[PDB]
Amino acid sequence: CGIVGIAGVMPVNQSIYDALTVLQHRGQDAAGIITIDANNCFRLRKANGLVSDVFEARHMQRLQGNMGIGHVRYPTSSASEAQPFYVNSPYGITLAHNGNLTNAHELRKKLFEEKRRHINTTSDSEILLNIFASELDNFRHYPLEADNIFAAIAATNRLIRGAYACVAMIIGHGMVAFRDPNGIRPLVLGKRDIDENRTEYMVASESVALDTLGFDFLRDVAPGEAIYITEEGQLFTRQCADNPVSNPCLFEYVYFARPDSFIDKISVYSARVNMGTKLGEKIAREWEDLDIDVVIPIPETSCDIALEIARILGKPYRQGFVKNRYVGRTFSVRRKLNANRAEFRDKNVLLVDDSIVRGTTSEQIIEMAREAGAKKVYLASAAPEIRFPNVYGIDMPSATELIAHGREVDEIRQIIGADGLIFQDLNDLIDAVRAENPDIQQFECSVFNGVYVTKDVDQGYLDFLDT
Amino acid sequence: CGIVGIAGVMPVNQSIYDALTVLQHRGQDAAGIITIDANNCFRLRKANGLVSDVFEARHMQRLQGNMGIGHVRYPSASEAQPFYVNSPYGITLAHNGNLTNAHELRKKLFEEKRRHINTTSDSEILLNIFASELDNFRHYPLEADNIFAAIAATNRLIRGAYACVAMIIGHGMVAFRDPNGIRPLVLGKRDIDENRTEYMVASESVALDTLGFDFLRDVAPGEAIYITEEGQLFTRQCADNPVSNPCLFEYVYFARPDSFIDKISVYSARVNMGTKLGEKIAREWEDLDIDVVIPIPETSCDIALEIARILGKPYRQGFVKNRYVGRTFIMSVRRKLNANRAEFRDKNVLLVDDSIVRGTTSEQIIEMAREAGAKKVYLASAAPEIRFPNVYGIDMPSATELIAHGREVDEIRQIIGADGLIFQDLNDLIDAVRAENPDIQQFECSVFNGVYVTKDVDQGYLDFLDT
Amino acid sequence: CGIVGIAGVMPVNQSIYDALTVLQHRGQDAAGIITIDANNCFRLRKANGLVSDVFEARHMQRLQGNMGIGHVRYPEAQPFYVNSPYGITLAHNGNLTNAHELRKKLFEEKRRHINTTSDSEILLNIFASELDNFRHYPLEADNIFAAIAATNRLIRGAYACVAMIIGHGMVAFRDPNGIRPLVLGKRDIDENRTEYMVASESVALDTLGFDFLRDVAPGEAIYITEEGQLFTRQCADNPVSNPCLFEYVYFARPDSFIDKISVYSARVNMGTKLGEKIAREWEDLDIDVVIPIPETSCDIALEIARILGKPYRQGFVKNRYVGRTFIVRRKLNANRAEFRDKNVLLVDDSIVRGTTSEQIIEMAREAGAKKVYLASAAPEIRFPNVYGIDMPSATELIAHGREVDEIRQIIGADGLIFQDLNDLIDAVRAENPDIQQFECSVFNGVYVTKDVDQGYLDFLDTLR
Amino acid sequence: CGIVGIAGVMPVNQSIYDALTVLQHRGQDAAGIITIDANNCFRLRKANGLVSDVFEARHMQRLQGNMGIGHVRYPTSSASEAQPFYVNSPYGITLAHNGNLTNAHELRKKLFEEKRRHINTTSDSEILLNIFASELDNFRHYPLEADNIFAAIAATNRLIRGAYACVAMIIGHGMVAFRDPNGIRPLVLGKRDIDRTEYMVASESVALDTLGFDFLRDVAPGEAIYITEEGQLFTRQCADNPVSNPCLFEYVYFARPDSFIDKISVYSARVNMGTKLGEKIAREWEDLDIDVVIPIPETSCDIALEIARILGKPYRQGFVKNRYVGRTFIMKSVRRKLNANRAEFRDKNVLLVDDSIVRGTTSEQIIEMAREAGAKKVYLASAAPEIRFPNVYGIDMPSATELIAHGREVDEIRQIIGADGLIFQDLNDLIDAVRAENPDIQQFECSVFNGVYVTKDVDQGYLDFLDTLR
Ligand SMILES: CN[C@@H]1CN2[C@@H](Cc3ccc(OC)cc3)[C@@H](O)[C@H]3C[C@@]2(CC[C@@H]3OP(=O)(O)O)C1
Ligand SMILES: CN[C@@H]1CN2[C@@H](Cc3ccc(OC)cc3)[C@@H](O)[C@H]3C[C@@]2(CC[C@@H]3OP(=O)(O)O)C1
Ligand SMILES: CN[C@@H]1CN2[C@@H](Cc3ccc(OC)cc3)[C@@H](O)[C@H]3C[C@@]2(CC[C@@H]3OP(=O)(O)O)C1
Ligand SMILES: CN[C@@H]1CN2[C@@H](Cc3ccc(OC)cc3)[C@@H](O)[C@H]3C[C@@]2(CC[C@@H]3OP(=O)(O)O)C1
Repeated sequence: CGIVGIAGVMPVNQSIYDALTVLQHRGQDAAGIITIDANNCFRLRKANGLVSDVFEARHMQRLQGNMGIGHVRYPTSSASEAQPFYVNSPYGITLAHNGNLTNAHELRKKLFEEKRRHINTTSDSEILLNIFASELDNFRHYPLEADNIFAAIAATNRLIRGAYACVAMIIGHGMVAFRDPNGIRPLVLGKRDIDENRTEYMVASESVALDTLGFDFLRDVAPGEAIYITEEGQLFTRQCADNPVSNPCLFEYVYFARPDSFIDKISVYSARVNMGTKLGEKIAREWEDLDIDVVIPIPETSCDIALEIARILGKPYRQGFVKNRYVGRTFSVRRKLNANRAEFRDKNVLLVDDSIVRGTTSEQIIEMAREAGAKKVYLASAAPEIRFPNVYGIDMPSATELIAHGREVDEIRQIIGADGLIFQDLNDLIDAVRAENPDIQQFECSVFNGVYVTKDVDQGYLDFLDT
Repeated sequence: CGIVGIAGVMPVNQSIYDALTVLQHRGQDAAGIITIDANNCFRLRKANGLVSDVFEARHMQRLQGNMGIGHVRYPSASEAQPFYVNSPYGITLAHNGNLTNAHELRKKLFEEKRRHINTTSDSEILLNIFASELDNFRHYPLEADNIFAAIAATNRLIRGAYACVAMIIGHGMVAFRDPNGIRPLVLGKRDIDENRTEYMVASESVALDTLGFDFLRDVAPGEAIYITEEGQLFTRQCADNPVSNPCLFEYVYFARPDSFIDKISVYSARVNMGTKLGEKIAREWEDLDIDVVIPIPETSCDIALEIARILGKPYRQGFVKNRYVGRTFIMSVRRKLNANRAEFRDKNVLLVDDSIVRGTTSEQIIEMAREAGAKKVYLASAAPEIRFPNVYGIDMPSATELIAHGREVDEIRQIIGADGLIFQDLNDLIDAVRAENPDIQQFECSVFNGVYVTKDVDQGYLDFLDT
Repeated sequence: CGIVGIAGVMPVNQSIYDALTVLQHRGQDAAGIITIDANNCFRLRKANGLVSDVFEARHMQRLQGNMGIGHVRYPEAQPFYVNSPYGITLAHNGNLTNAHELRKKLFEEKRRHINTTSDSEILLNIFASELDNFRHYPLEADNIFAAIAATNRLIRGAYACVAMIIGHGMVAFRDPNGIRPLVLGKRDIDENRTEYMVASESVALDTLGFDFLRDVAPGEAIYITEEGQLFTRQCADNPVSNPCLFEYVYFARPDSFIDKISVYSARVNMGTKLGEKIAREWEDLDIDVVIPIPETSCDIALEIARILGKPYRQGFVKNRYVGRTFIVRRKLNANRAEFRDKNVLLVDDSIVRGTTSEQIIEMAREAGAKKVYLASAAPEIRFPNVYGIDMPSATELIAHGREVDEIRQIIGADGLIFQDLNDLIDAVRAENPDIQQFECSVFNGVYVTKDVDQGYLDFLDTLR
Repeated sequence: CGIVGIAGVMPVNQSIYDALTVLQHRGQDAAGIITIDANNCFRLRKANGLVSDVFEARHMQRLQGNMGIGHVRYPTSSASEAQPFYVNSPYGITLAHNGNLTNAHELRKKLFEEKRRHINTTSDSEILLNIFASELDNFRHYPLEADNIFAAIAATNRLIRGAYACVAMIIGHGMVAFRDPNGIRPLVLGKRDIDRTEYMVASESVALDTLGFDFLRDVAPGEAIYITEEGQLFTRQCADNPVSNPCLFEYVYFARPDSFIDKISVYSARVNMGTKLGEKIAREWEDLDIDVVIPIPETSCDIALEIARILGKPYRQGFVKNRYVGRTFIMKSVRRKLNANRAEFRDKNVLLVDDSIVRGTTSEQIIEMAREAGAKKVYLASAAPEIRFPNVYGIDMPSATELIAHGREVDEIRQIIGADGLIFQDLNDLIDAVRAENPDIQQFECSVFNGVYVTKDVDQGYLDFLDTLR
């Protein structure tokens, strides 16, 4: 998913709309925008579909105010309620959330038993809003001070487990934003000076959101850190986690994040290029005695990666596939992709793709290369084998739907009908990313090695999540 | 506005939809339905427009549950009912009427409970006052006595008129009525089979008939109803000094004729209105010559028929109301009514309308009769002069827009351009209605005499309302 | 179905919209409007649904022009149009009984394709085909009337039409039997500018402030040029006035004047006739109250109560709002105080399938009524209508093949009585005795158009 | 715009939907499909918006038949102003068109004055449909023979002027398709053998690929195609002096890279464009020092890669295209479609490569985006030559009064867009770049560059215009 919040001095409805559009790649199932008008009342608009579908003219006019947050959903269901969520007591709080709680079932029971707070959905973003809400509910003075809010967030970080990048608003106070104690989910802080007296603030899941609005990049929101921006335009920061550490989602760099984004001081584009350098060198070694004629990227994530791989192997780079800018319904990847036949005929081709989950896409893309007249079809995956399920925001097939589960490269290869299959090495992937910011010692790579940094996941929770 | 709530053992989504459709006359501006599904979670759908527009197939599929409440609003671009709060327990409420101390109540909710009110609707205020009272208990689940206690404390807090219906998660449906019994609310039951019994409440009895529910009785003034999730019915008075002062205007116009409010058939009442207006015309207009009595559809159709009987004159359909009415694009009573030319030609006509508020409609209708070739046009209002604003759930123009305000009958006659004008006496009206149930000794007729039963209506508020 | 055409000096999009609303009772299935702008082009908007739902603000801005026509269809929509010759659009209320023959001729003789099943597109093309035979420009009034006269010789059945021709003006005509209603109205702005309009009922004329001129005579045609000139002419051989009798019974508006016959006054007379018959044939009948079934039979049952000397009371209340059902009680509600322990006389305007009556009678007993009797304002309906009236098949008609008692027994009534055909006729004829013979095929099975009987004769030849 | 026509033995609604989608790049303003059902009747669905928006499930179920045509239109009112159009007489004819008629006015008059046929829209597609119809109206037999139809198209070609690639259907006959005498607008023919042979035609070969049709050839300039309801194929030359003058801008920008237009791979052509441009920069920009070559997504991506290869400089993605753009609500910057990767500009002499310059608006903003990103000197290379003239052969572009390269020389344009350096592709180099993939193409349609219009009526009307000045 993708979130965004703006504490401005002027109407921010169009701004959030534009910000979400550059973040539309993080979720396309639903979208939402909530603002605070001149009467300290929430204006909400949220539904299913793309941002351009959800927000029509009449909706934007209703979304008055200089402060507001937005959210775009990556499914998990789809027919369920979308974010941001809202509660009237205390004060009136709204919250958008990117990530996943691992003890949501435990928290839902506490909120009812200990607070008589009802949770109407299966979204753990509503659970998060209420956990944060019940803690704010313990104060009885007004207005709240920054320390009360930071105390509430600190108390929330003790109760909840998992990964979360959050942004929220409180009526008559301002905007808050915080990151989990592991820095798994991305979150950046921005700034924009209108004049010497007025400065706007915004947070977003990616820096591209900051860029497209003309917001000056400040920095990443630190792990376990919380931001608070009063409606007077004042910035308060505070460490609200006990033992914070930078374990950024590695797969953000591999695929999900935008290439022109900078996450934890790491250029997504550069790191992604470095992935090609690693994978290219590995291919030069492991496939030394194989004859390859051309490197053909599977658009669009693997384009710059495949280019570097070609640079290493000294082979030519060629646009063998074309992705259609638009796609239609069927009231079958050959509707997204089309093979430039002249680039496959009587050639040994190396296809480069970002990853392999189920193996369905890969099998078909290989068929297309052969139907185009390719002698041999070799495939390379920019990311290592994906054998374990993510529980930090990335939703994926059950561990059994994964083709790499209980299988090895040669078996996975034979199923997808490739002459050769080669995965990126997890350590090479780490080095490729670490090269841009060595301060980062360990990433979050559960989908690869099955090691969860939160330390609270068993087969029991995994079995549960399936149902 | 119109309200409905059904506590049954079957999908009530369709039954509430049908219930609101027979109540659609009570409000066309907005509609809402909320239910409690098998997982004890609220399913909500509410928007602007008519019931037929608001609820499409996909919405009905969502509204699962064996218990729910409905609402149809009479005004406008604001948020509609029913409203919902997730804490405590999870409550929802639909309300018909008005709170005269809503501003006071909104302050208390904020300063004392930190509960934010996001809407100008006092139905959200009434929802939060109630929720805040249920908040004082610390056990679970609640007993019938606790719910009744909270409703009692509510009545001691809120002023004005109100008929409500609500749902508390894991408890059941509750419904109550203001101490003065101003706003309509009836209780009904249906025996599906010997083992289980369904219950429902609604604004008028026609909703009970439509669904096939047996009419039990009117909800007593200040009384509260509580149907558990197990179908157990609880009843208890929650006001200190209950009185039956039903809205007189429900009888004059707003309620359907086949409805029985407080043991009074609206139809039988409106006949008696014609009986006493005809008798009044017989004496005070004895010398005048009229050739025919013509009703202005459709409330006065049976009233004018009675007036015709008493006068011994012919009753003829002179006006026809267009069953379909369209828009007037920005790119007037004639688009709703049409004169049967033959019925007016060379005749002294007596027009019978249900009321006179602004006086605009009356003027145009008289002019239509003139264009239709009428020598003289006399207008008889089935209701007394309207001089004072209603603060109990009836939307009307400011006291200044009322033509009968600060004027006398003949002054009104000249402006609307009639040769003769006569109103029914307020005491004739009361007798006409009381003759169906002599038990009721007093009515809510502040729009006629300016006597406010709650007594808590002072100047300033009356002048504040014009905002 | 209902049609309207306006030839004015000012924008008519709103006017046609308002006219269609008061005619909305003639069709709720679909609606369409087409106008001609200053560039002499057709602006069209048509789709399924009510008039209020079909035309939104964005459509009305497209419907520019001082002339145009509208249509509401009783369950592709109208109007249709063709580009050659000149550009012709047409809306039609009625039905063609030789549509298959006409469709065959248009293809073999003129190479004109028909893409829909609507005989409005057929009628439009027959008319357009005739206009194609002229090569001079502009066409004159005589040319157009000849084209309409030629059409009347080819087509068969009942029809009230309104049409427009690019760069010429509006035309409207009526079938040789005057079965489907069509009226003409005017409206003076100044002495040199006069607007004209035509419609299915006079209520459309009244609602717009147009002066009623006269019924369009059977077989007659109307023509209004762009310059606002009126031409009339008889375009049929041996025209006759055989207006639809059922228009007066139900379909038409009570405040409409069809062929100089007030629909309202007509429906009163029917009650007078039906009330007098009950006094004679049901002299032993013991009823406590006369109850109408909303909304057509209200002023009929009122008259029936007068003739019987019994009281009249609103026993049923129809819901003003339609309610969809997902995957009669919905529209009618019984005032259970007017039935309780009473012998009631229910008055409905007609019985077709017998479904509505049966359930309504059950609703009467449910309300505690002792005996439920049923009077029908219209005679037994035993035959199909092929003249532009949507009714279920003859196989679904309950009165067909069954007698009065058997009918009464299927709907479960203690008493069933029908209006007599001749009594009904006199009721309507009393308003305008110049009308000798009505079109009432649904009742007696007599079809006035001569084309229909020969069709039977050729049907018999196939049975050999 | 884009067109497609399928003549098969199975339902073609989905097939045309899939075809229009891969041609969606040729026009996004409106779309329309029309088929002939079992009853030999026309089923039509057309309205404004993308293909995916115009065609919902309820519209797809009504589009029954085994033969039909589709259309996508670029931005021009009503839904009846979209294609295809349709006339009920004679026979029943529908037609979809990609191009532009240079004598639409005189054709509107002849149709009215001579045939009494009314034109209701501003689309000359409706004009083209009525011209072809009135010619078919001269015959008095049935059914028409393939020879009769071809004769009608021939007479049509002698009447109309301009550029066009059409596909049409005639009730009870089959699918017709033809191309203008100059072969300006593209059109390709394909087949599919299910056991019976299906046939389709489309603007680009990619439509054939995505549906699994085998590629046969380009429809020849002035040639016509006729496919009957029974699946018989006819071809005929209906132009008197047919010549191949393919639209040069198809290869530059508008055509899909994986399409083969007139035996020329669009992708190979653009690579060659990068070659010719890179070589020109190495010649005329000896001294100037750059640190990186940055393409402006997405057309110039592979072109910039080649230019960088030639220049021996690095290729880096300085700009990223927003794949989702939204509405800007009243109550238009290029930042909505483009974002800068700040790290790739900072303290560098960048060479930007855009496919073209029309108004100079986009270029100016993109140059500033580079400047604020940290770039020292920003150079701009255009894959296409100066655009100095309006296109009247079916290409949609701003009014000729907005063309920055008109009456202005390169250095004037450079300081208006605020570039440190500006360079255009030479038309001769560009022509050699495309003609290298198919030397038998001698002359292109590049009127937007040289102001040379291959159709004589244009140059003739120009002199008639000059006469009005006196
Ligand atoms: C060109 N880029 C595409 C996007 N790719 C991935 C992206 C992805 C999303 C979530 C995730 O979390 C675990 C991991 C990866 C998948 O959507 C698809 C397709 C594709 C590659 C492998 C998969 O196809 P599959 O192998 O399951 O059939 C190609
Ligand atoms: C045919 N029935 C209509 C309903 N009537 C009333 C109904 C009404 C609403 C609120 C109320 O509380 C004060 C009292 C009455 C008004 O809607 C209209 C029209 C009408 C009568 C007098 C008024 O017209 P106005 O005098 O303001 O121009 C006719
Ligand atoms: C009071 N409003 C309705 C008037 N009625 C008629 C009107 C009608 C329609 C078509 C027609 O063509 C021959 C003749 C008459 C029918 O719509 C329905 C319902 C109704 C009564 C008898 C019929 O129901 P049915 O007998 O088929 O069950 C009630
Ligand atoms: C990166 N892809 C776009 C392709 N471009 C062209 C495409 C084009 C359209 C019509 C035409 O008439 C023959 C020639 C070319 C123009 O749309 C725009 C924008 C752009 C580049 C130069 C122009 O910008 P302008 O200077 O007009 O503002 C960027």
